[PDB]
Amino acid sequence: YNPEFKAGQLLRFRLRVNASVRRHKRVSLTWDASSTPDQALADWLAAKSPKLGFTLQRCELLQLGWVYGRFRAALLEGVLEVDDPKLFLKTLSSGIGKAKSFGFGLLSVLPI
RNA sequence: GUGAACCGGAUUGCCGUCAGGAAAUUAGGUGCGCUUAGCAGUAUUCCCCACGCUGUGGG
Repeated sequence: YNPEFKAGQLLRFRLRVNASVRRHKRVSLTWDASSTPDQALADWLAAKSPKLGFTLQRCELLQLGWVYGRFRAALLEGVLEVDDPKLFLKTLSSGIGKAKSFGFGLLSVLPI
């Protein structure tokens, strides 16, 4: 597999995220009663997307659940736009979160 | 080293010719497995390390 992508190229991506935050232990992401889980997850992913190297355009939640062995798993799909071709390759094949040993960090990018 | 010491029951042999267990039998009559439940709209994720007073890294 040799992924080559140019700057400013639209792609179709599927990614299962690990909503993990640290407080005063590691706890799952929690939203407010006036907001939907999809909005909170989209905002949380867009917060880290600058450092990752891609720009979110649209994203909807598909499967919000847990993975035992206890971890929190959320499956988000949509349309993303690559910012630069340098940081995107580093982000790929490395992970976008924690618990990478249980198959939580993985991207599948498709040309559109 | 004792009424003891020295000391072989040994050689020779086919149980062989013959035989239908056979004619006759239904195991049949009786039965609800039935009352019950989001793999998901959350308020601590089991343990370890570094960096701050939440963001990265491993299982």
